[PDB]
Amino acid sequence: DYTLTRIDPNGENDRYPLQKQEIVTDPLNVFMGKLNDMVNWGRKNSIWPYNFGLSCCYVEMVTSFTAVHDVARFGAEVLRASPRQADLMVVAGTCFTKMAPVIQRLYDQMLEPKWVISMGACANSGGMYDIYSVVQGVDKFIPVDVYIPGCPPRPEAYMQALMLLQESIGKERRPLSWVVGDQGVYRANMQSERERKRGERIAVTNLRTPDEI
Amino acid sequence: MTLKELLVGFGTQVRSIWMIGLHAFAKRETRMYPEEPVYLPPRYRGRIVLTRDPDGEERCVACNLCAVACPVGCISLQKAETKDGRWYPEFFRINFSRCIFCGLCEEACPTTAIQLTPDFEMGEYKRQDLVYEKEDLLISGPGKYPEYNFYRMAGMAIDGKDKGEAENEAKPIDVKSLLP
Amino acid sequence: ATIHVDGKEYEVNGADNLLEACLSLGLDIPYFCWHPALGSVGACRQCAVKQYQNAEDTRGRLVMSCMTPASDGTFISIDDEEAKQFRESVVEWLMTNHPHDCPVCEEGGNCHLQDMTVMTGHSFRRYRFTKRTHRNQDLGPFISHEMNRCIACYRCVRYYKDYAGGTDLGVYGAHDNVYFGRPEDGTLESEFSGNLVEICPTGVFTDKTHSERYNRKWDMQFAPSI
Amino acid sequence: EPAWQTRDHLDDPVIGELRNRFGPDAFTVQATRTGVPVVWIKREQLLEVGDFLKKLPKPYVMLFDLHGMDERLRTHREGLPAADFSVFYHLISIDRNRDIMLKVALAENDLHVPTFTKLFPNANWYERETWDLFGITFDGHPNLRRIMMPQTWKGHPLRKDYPARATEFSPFELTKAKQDLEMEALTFKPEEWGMKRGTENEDFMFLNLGPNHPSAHGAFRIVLQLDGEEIVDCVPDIGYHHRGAEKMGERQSWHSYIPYTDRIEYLGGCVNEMPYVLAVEKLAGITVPDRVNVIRVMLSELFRINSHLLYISTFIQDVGAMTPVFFAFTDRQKIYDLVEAITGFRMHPAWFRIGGVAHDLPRGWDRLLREFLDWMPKRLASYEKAALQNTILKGRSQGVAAYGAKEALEWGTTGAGLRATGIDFDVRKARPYSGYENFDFEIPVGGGVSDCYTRVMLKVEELRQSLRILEQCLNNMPEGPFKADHPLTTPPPKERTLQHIETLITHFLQVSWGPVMPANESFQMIEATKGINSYYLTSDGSTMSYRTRIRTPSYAHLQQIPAAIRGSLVSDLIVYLGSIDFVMSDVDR
Ligand SMILES: CCCCCCCCCCC1=C(C)C(=O)C(OC)=C(OC)C1=O
Ligand SMILES: CCCCCCCCCCC1=C(C)C(=O)C(OC)=C(OC)C1=O
Ligand code: SF4
Ligand code: SF4
Ligand code: SF4
Ligand code: SF4
Ligand code: SF4
Ligand code: FES
Repeated sequence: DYTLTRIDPNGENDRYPLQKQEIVTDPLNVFMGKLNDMVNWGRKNSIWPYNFGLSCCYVEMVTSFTAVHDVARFGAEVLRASPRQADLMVVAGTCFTKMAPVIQRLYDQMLEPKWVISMGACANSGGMYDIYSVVQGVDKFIPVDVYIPGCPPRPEAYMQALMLLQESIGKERRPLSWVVGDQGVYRANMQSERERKRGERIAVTNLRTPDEI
Repeated sequence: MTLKELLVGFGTQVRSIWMIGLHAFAKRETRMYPEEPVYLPPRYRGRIVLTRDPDGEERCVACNLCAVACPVGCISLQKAETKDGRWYPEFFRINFSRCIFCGLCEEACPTTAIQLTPDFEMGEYKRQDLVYEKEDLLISGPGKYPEYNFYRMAGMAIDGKDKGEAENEAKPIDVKSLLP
Repeated sequence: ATIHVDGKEYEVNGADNLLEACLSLGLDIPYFCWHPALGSVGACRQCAVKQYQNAEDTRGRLVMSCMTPASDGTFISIDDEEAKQFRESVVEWLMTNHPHDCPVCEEGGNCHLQDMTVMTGHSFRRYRFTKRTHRNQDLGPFISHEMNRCIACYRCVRYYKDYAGGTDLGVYGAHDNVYFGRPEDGTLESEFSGNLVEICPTGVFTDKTHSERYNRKWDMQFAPSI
Repeated sequence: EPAWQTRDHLDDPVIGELRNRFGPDAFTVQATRTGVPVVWIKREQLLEVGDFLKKLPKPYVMLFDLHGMDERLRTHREGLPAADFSVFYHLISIDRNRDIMLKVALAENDLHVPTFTKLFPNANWYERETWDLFGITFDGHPNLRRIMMPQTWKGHPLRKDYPARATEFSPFELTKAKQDLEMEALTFKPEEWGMKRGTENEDFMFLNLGPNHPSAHGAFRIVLQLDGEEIVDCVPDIGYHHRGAEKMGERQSWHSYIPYTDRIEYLGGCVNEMPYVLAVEKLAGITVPDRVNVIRVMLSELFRINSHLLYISTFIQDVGAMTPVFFAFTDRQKIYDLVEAITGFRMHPAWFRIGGVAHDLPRGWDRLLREFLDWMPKRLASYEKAALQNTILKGRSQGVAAYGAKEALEWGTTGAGLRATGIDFDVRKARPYSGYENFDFEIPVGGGVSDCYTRVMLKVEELRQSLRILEQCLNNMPEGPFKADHPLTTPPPKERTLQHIETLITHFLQVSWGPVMPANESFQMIEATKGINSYYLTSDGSTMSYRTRIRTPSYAHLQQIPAAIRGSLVSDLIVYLGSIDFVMSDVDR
């Protein structure tokens, strides 16, 4: 129930993303597994976002940064302006055609480990802007870990996607050292939130009438 | 610079430091997500559902008004008919990776079947799983509009509702009747 | 022939009536019972325009453009206040008994009655009483029948009898209980009965073959073919 | 007589002056619903007409807009000169409080107009945009290159034959060769701009400020030529935030374009919604009642306070103090609580409709409005006394990137900058829309110098006046309908739709095919949160817009940027960027 990705920019592959993904089993060792759990906990409980913004979704993201929401409680407030110091790219805005090379460059300039959260309908699929100058989804050329529907998603939805990213990180397998062991990245094939919440979503019967407040 | 300007600036820095200290002695304004639930207004435009009539049947008549009123084009459906003659959606899919949660489909629904519920936690790992189907949209209740049924107004005969049994409808008078 | 529509001079054919002459020029007059192939009968009373005999005339007279010839020297007004109120009133009278059926109607989005209700600008209902209802007949595998949506414009019977030569469709009934169909249930055995779904301005006669797998007109991808 | 009537505008003295100057057979006058005299003039006399308007006793000193229009598909052109393309120039005289719109007709093969940059220096970006999107060449233009599209783009996107959707073209395939080609295209070439990349003593430093910069308020880049820390010249490179919203206006119905109007200036919301729905109501002939006007004024002033709070907090953050942004966004959350209660959404409400609003006010909105009006002024006074009266902030702000009224007028600067130059020109008072005459509020003006500090303090005073407007409208809200009784009110009221067949028919044909607005031209100019926002809508008589032209102030401000910061340091540029109140959806549209 895992997927393995190995990347190779210099290999024979012209289209982005320059990676290969297969479906494998969990490789996980009486102490290596515990140390992998400890580093996964340390990575998931300390995620530093990239100060990269495209459009209105970034405004709601920095609304989440402020005091009335306090995403700092999750340890995700540091907001580095450099790609090298950042661990998470939140594509929060429209993936414009003129900025897709810029987004690809900034994704290349981040360092391992890296995670991608697409925020909003523009970043997910292009959204309302099925237009000549908009890339229909940032996942056309970068691998996206978490998707957030919304236009804009409210800040608590951004923290919900951050918690989903933390749950994804906390059970993935990565190379502990770059000199010993396999260098491929193992990510879990988790159950989707739609089928998980279908039990509690279908059973909804009555809501408050729109004339109230 | 002038000495008075320097003194005024020193007092200004001291005053700013004092006010941020009194901010430290103030009350916290954070809403503690996710430990306390987020208050959402009753007409908040979040996750889209398909609702039912008070009789318990699905309120959608597959009239395709929401799909064409959608400025994004992220609603797809097909009309099917039961044996009695009532219309229903054979399928109903919404691409939530593409939807902008604008509420034009709810505004354009003439049966109040499609509604935007106060729900925002729809984060997903794969955007193929963001294509919600009819089994993920149809809920077991009326939603925000509790006592509206479109078929009580329609003049089309279905099960449990013969001709003339709708609201503001007279009984069908046959042309073979003896009355002038 | 030369006519004057709203003070504008137009050159029309004098052997045509005012409705087809004005519709040829691009002037929008509401109409139900007139068809280019069937002729003019003056039934629906929807095509009313105010006619003047002189260039200096204030009162005028509300006439039917489908029944009035486009002779030389006629001064008609389409968007006069009296004519617009009368056309809105005709739409309102047709709307008194019409069922609340547009979402569950195969003619929705392709409806002449919808277009003419919108064109006259009638969107407020002051009628508060009951609406008459009708039973439906089985017309065979091709044509679905829904008699409540009828506006009694007589296009179906005129086409089916005076044009197609059919013998099993007719008008029955009375004052406001007019029925349009067959004397019993059965298949319409005319070989041209399928044109009723386009002749009828309402959703009375509908394509049952299309009603099995129904989509609206805007959802259809069309092509010109043979 | 209603204000949406088609006025020929032959009573304007500017028309009489043009007749007495150029003769009675030199131009045509078009009768529109713009409220502005539309003069079709010949291409040969365009510069003479512009010079005559610039040399008037109360002259037209501002070029409000300059853009093209494809008239090849326009069926209803009665009373208009024959044209395959056209170029319109919208000009404002503040002294007369009047506008004029000059239109030049062009054939398909002879697509060249004389440049307007010598008369008005802000015409440069407008002419580059018209060349980029319509292919119209401007003779005598200094550097006519693409401004919205990358340099390796084939075709002009706003032409009628160009496909609007991305699904028409192949899906975006990013390969190594395409990445290299677009990176070479995006690389700044100083020899093209005449930057002269060197001196005998030392070498100039070419720095990309943006797209990925904390100081850049979006996806755009200023390329700085530097010596040490000083800025020699700037090339503000825009077009990175282009969503094709005007081509989208040609692609959506009149009702279904409202959410796209909401995202034009994403800190504006209902302020972005108002000019579009007002222009559509002018097209339809809808006069909204008093309650609709008061509700729309409520929501637009609430969003103006929201945008001003974000602007003030952003300016304080870029000056260096990182504390008040948290509290300002807490106040934004209070406003968002009220807006969520009313419209059902936070930041892009899309709540205005043609002829009214989407719903009535919910029961209990006045409680949240009273809560916000009690919460606000103490917080604002705290922000003032903590950061806006800081001598370090004053040193970073006062005297930085200063210009007078001449620079504000020649570059089309509107909003707080123009009033900070001492020119008292606000749309809510000069050309009152949406019943703003019923509200007692003041218009703050400056002393004649448009500093960073002056613009920020003017926006603080605008926030206080918006609080006054909110108090007045809370204390006096009418009890009437939230939608008009016009047949073209889209959509009709919901309960009548659910239980009447006429209303059901109107709703069915208005949400599916769209409302049919008759063929006319309409224009609405409003005071946005960042300046003056205008919608110019050409209807072909169909259910979709034939042309949707959106004029925004941030475009003019970013074009003004090199003329006001040249010779300064980069810190002055950072404060100038923080004190302009721009977003980049506003610029690129
Ligand atoms: C191995 C030790 C690692 C230490 C990592 C410390 C990270 C920085 C924490 C403090 C901090 C700084 C300096 C900082 O620069 C900053 O940005 C304004 C913060 O707020 C978001 C901070 O919280
Ligand atoms: C982390 C501590 C709180 C940060 C709050 C930031 C609020 C917004 C700052 C202004 C800004 C906006 C609006 C903005 O749109 C933008 O471009 C993407 C910026 O650069 C990153 C900005 O700095
Ligand atoms: S999804 Fe909506 S809010 Fe987010 S960037 Fe796109 S238009 Fe803006
Ligand atoms: S909320 Fe708007 S974008 Fe989403 S499905 Fe409904 S109409 Fe379409
Ligand atoms: S508008 Fe309502 S009734 Fe019509 S197809 Fe959509 S959900 Fe069904
Ligand atoms: S016939 Fe036309 S007006 Fe009547 S219910 Fe059908 S679509 Fe509506
Ligand atoms: S059934 Fe149709 S064609 Fe016949 S009279 Fe009625 S509305 Fe007219
Ligand atoms: S069209 Fe003339 S009365 Fe019917």
